[PDB]
Amino acid sequence: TESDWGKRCVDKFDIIGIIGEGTYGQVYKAKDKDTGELVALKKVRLDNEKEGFPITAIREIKILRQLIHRSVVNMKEIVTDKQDALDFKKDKGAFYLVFEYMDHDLMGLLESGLVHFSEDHIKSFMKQLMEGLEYCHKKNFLHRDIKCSNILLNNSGQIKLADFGLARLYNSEESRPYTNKVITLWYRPPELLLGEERYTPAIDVWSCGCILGELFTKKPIFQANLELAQLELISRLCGSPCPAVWPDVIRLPYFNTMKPKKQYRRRLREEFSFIPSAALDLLDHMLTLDPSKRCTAEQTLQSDFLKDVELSKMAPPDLPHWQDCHE
Amino acid sequence: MSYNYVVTAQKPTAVNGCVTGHFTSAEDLNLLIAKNTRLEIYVVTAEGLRPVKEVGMYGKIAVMELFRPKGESKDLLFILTAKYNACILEYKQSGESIDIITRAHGNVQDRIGRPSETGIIGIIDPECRMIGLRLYDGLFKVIPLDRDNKELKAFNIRLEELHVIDVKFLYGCQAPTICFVYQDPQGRHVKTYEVSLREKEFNKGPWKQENVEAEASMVIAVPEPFGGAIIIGQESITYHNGDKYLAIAPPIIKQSTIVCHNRVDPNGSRYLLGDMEGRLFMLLLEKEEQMDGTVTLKDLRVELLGETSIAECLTYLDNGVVFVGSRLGDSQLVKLNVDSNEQGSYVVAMETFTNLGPIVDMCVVDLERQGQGQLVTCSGAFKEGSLRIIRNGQKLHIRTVPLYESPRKICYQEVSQCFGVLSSRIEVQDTSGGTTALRPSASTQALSSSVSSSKLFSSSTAPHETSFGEEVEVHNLLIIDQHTFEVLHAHQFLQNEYALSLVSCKLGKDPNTYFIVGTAMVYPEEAEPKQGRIVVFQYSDGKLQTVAEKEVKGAVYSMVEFNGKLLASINSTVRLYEWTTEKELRTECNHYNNIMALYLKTKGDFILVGDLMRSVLLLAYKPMEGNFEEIARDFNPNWMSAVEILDDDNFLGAENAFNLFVCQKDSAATTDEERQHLQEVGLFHLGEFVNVFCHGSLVMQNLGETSTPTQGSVLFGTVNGMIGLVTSLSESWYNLLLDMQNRLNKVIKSVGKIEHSFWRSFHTERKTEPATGFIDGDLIESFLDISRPKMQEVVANLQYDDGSGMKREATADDLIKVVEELTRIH
Amino acid sequence: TKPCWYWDKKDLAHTPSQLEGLDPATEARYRREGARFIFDVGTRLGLHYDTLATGIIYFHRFYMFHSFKQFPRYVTGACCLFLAGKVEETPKKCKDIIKTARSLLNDVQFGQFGDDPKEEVMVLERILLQTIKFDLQVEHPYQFLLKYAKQLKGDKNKIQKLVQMAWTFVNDSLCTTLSLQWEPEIIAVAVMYLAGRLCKFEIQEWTSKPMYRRWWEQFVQDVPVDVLEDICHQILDLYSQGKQQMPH
Ligand SMILES: CC[C@H](CO)Nc1nc(NCc2ccc(-c3ccccc3)cc2)c2ncn(C(C)C)c2n1
Repeated sequence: TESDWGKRCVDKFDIIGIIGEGTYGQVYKAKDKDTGELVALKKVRLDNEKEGFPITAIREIKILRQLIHRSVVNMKEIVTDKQDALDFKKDKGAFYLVFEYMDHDLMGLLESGLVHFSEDHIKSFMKQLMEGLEYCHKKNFLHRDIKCSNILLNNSGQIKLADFGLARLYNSEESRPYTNKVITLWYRPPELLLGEERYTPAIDVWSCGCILGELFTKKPIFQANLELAQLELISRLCGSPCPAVWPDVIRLPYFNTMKPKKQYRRRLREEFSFIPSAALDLLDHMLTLDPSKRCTAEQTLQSDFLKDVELSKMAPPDLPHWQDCHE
Repeated sequence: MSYNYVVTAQKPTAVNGCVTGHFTSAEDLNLLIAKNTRLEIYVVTAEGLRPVKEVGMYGKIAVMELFRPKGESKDLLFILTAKYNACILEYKQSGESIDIITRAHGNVQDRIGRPSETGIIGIIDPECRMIGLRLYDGLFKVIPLDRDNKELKAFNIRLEELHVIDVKFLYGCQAPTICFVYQDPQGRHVKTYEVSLREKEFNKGPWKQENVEAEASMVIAVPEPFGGAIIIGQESITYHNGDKYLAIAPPIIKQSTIVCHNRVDPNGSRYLLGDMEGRLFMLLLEKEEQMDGTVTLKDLRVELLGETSIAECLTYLDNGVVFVGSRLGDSQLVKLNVDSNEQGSYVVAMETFTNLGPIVDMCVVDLERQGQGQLVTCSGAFKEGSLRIIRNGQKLHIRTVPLYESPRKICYQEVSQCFGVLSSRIEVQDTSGGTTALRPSASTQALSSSVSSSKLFSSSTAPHETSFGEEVEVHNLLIIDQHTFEVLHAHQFLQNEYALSLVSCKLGKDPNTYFIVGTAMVYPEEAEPKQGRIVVFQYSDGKLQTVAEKEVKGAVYSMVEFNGKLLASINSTVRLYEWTTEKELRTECNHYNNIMALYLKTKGDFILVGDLMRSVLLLAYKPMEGNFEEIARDFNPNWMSAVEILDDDNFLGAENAFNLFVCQKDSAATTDEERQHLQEVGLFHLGEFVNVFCHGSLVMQNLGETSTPTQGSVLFGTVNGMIGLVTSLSESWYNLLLDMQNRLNKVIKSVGKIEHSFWRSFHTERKTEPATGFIDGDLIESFLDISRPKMQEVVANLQYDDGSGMKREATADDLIKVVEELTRIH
Repeated sequence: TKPCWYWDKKDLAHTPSQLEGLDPATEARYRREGARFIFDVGTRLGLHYDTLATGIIYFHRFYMFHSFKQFPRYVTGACCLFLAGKVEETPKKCKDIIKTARSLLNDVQFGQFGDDPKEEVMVLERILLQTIKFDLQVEHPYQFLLKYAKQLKGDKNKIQKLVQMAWTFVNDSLCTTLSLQWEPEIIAVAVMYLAGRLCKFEIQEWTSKPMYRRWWEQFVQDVPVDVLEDICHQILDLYSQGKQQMPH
């Protein structure tokens, strides 16, 4: 049946080529020989055999067979290398996680400078991204690695969230200790920079706000190399962590250790004055320092900016594919 | 890691801006001409220009303006670079010693902002109270020009109008006032605001907004006798001042877009206007004085003067002599006469300044069997299109072959003693239903001619409607004699067929040498071409014969000969064709993992593929199997402009951001994943747009030249005419030259106090990285021009390593020898 | 889409183990021993109750597809616990599971791990994953015992006694093939039902429908008493066979 994963062979796919270096293996583009469908294959190597099958991949399998949303990436099956099978011990072939192929990734589209986002385009992008995050958050999962590289876009204008390798379940009642260095510094929440080991789903909201601003500037908002420098850059724009705006900031491991140069005022509305009013309010609420005062995903979907966006009009982003060749 | 060296063989030749003023002395009339990264200072004489000084800046010159604040005897110069380095400069001369003073400087970049569509705009107040900068959508930056602002500190005023087309400071206003055309969903409008340094905000401007032409392009601030502003569009010119409103819409200007303006008469009575078909107009302001004693603008008139080069900038100088600064063709001095000549023209050319123009392609060929090498370039555009033959002999000798249409690709075919050149010319839909060319050109003045009769796409049934007056491109293959550069033949391709790629080669067991062209069927409706041809021609006995055609489902962006097979890239696909004994192309194998395979290069059985957004890929032919294999890909996202193979392991690429990079196979080889990773080992901000990489050199390499430390030779052509050279170094030589750069940067004084390390840092809107693996040869070659005290300072404590001596002290005369050798590679 | 992980009791007469000549009593014994091994090993390592149960469910499912004569049970158990730890985010290093398994197993039993215990376990992970068809997410009776008990209102102490007694019945049912016969929701109800009979409690009084005598129908739709009674019978059988008695 369709459900007996792990037995079908990778012979069933014509490999087209390598599209990226993953975490637990390389990622290939391939075409199904039977249906002609295009797929992405994440290769999982258990030959490391220090901890066997990678937990990163286990998370992605465990979670993505539960999550069904148009804005969440779909795992179609798990297939295997041709096994000599003289003995199960001799077998060292790898496993492949079969996903739907997506035309582009957001980082590629922005880094190549080949995309222009209108307001109406940003609405479609953000409505889908927040709706998918809402589905995950309402199902009590945290992504914990939201970056432009992990938001995939096909030319239909459909957005899908993708790298669930760092995803874990969140218990609101019983707080659990997690890993504090979870998101890439550019998209990391301020709470985790100050060492919050018991973090909330608000970490993902922060990342998406960073993307919201970036789509309006085409440059990442907070680009730094070290955790302190980011806190300064965030503080310069969002305001310095003070107990006035973040009453429990005093309870964070590195609050006294890590301080911005000054006590900064919030200038988000000034430095982002070129953003539409409806969007600026979304950014100010999403990039709120205190995770407990930071808006939820649902609250973003019930905003003047995204509430009345209709996803029937997907409004794909503008990609030049001719006259880009010659100026 | 990899070590490479990059030098300039020909400096940028395109004029990017020109101003006139009193910069060198309060007495002389100066002409300041800006080429990319280069500033040229001239003094106006009765015969022409007297050059006085040229400086380089560590930045692309984006804004250039002269101002004279109260208290200064002479004009000061403001320059802003494309990386947002701002400075105020002064000319100072002590007898024979000429130097440029940096009076104020700083970087005005904002942490947050969206770069505007119409680019950086910089303007200065008529009272020189402030400098206005339009860098980002929705923001206006003010650098107030107070004596104390030596760091050029500035503040931003929120600007409600996000999409600004153009802005100028107006004359005759009680406060500093800006006039700007902007675009919102309701069309384009002209609006005015007053700028308050005291309040650091806008106040309501003097005259109300008016709705203007949908394609309103340029704003002119008219001098105080009239006051107000003139707005130039595609069809109309309008003057707005207070309640006064005029509009002239003469049919002559609708024919070609007007791109430049300049004031002839300081009272504002007369202006020059230029258009993209090269026409030069006079815009006349007709005065009417009232009995009150006030003078009002009565009417506007436009008069055609003649023809110049397609000009980016105009400057009137004086005595009827105008400077035509070109980016697409040669620049000029032209004289405007009061009386027309017998042809009806008031314009007569005086001098012609060479511009290698846009270099769309080029090849190196030893025409005279002199073992030297000559560079034949596809240069210029539209009526300025030309071939340029460049040889060394101390200056470069450049011959110009006018084509009067756009050259696209060039390739040399020795067997036929001629060149093949792809070209396109503009025709316009005319009342016959066909099209008519605006002027004769190479593809119409060929000795013999032919037209494709291919039936491949003739089925059609796809409607493409035509409106009178619309432009079309008509593409041709030109056969051009290598000694006379006469156009021997011209082959016109199908209607709406673009010629994109050209090779000259033998295939298979076929002894004939063919010209092969790859094309694309371009319809306005299509996002990406879905039809195309590979055409095999034979040039024989003065006629071009069509040997074979292969239909493809896309655009043949790039082709290259591959061990007797034809390697072609069709959209995402990279294909290898064999040439059968039946003289037809047969597909052997394909590689599909691309977004758009724009560029191809080969070495042996290895192929380097340049993609629109996915950087460069190393593909390989496996002859035992008859297919392709992916050796390694650069996973850093980059928008490629050109690529080249340096050696079996190092690969050179050019970015659309004016950056260079070198990739190398990791070659660790522990795991397959590392091998499939091309590591970016070289990063370098060139500052030019590279269209073509080409292996070769123009230096006389006949037996007897002393061995150079540099190994290899890649020449490259750019949009601004700049020609450069990339070569490799040994680890020892790099470290020496790199250590010497760091010493030279401490010693050499930069114009605008721009840090050299900043200038060459890899730069996109999203990233900035320090340069690596690249020696700025132009810096190294400046050691020979610095004063002796500075030379010994540079060589102090300089220890050579990894050589005959592990530690070797360096003297200045030793480096004078090394740098002089490094100047002999070009 | 998703696989079916439930069989009918009658089907257990045809496991690979049975068809290789193992009798029903022996396979049942092997299942108890393997499960209790998993339980004991993970408890020594401090593992959450869900992690123990997940391993046990993997283990029970595994021997619906393979024979106990070809896959030594304690190796399989150790492998299942190792994977369960990664699935449930309570990871343990394989060397630590082996160390604990050696502490708890005698010399004969630890013979199953062969000359290289860690290798025998790590190698099996591939077969385990393919066997359980990469369906890693598992629900257990515990979460439903609590979800349903929370909706009971009445004597705090009588309900807590019901929960603890039922919880013990859940732990005990992991030694049986009930995990393979009935969804966890049904197990949770069955154990509540059993505890109610044993403690002489009438659970309907604690529900929002106190005159709805089939109190479980508002928690689990379509469950006949036939099922709950069958489950109760199977749980108490473990107590009667052993020397142990009902907790009460
Ligand atoms: C977090 C997942 C990362 C992000 O990059 N990878 C990723 N990207 C995709 N497409 C975008 C794309 C990238 C490169 C190319 C490309 C094309 C030609 C040459 C080289 C690269 C094409 C598409 C994917 N669709 C499906 N999945 C599954 C495996 C999650 C993808 N994973």
